[PDB]
Amino acid sequence: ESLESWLNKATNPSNRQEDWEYIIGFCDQINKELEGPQIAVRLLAHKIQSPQEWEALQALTVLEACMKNCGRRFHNEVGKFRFLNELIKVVSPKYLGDRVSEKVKTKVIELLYSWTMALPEEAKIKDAYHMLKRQGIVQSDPPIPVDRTLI
Amino acid sequence: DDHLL
Repeated sequence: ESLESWLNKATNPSNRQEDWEYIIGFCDQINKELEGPQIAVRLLAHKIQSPQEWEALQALTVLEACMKNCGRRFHNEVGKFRFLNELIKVVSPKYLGDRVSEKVKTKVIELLYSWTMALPEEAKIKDAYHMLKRQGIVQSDPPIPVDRTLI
Repeated sequence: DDHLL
């Protein structure tokens, strides 16, 4: 099936639990499509910004899996303000910040913080995270789950 | 690509 096909099932607000069946399927799909990365970030940005917490949560988990399964071609897309601004809008009180849940917000920050470490190459990711702090959105570096592959 | 928010 198609990218949206996979994502829709992988982020369905009805799911009783995470369905890693579709999460991985969305990932390999991205790895097949000549424009999988470009298309995927756009799709993910939208799901992550959904008013339905469970949909955004699953979307974030899917985004996390793509970071580990879709290599550099995916990283490059995430490392752009085009996508990053969409995540900022989720935690920034100026935009969607005052409506999104603490669950979604902290998850997003955890990931951004994580990427500044794992992808020292992606300067835009650092600038994005740094702003969030300089703007009081993030009071301090959050603790994160142990993952030794984060270089 | 554009600029940061």
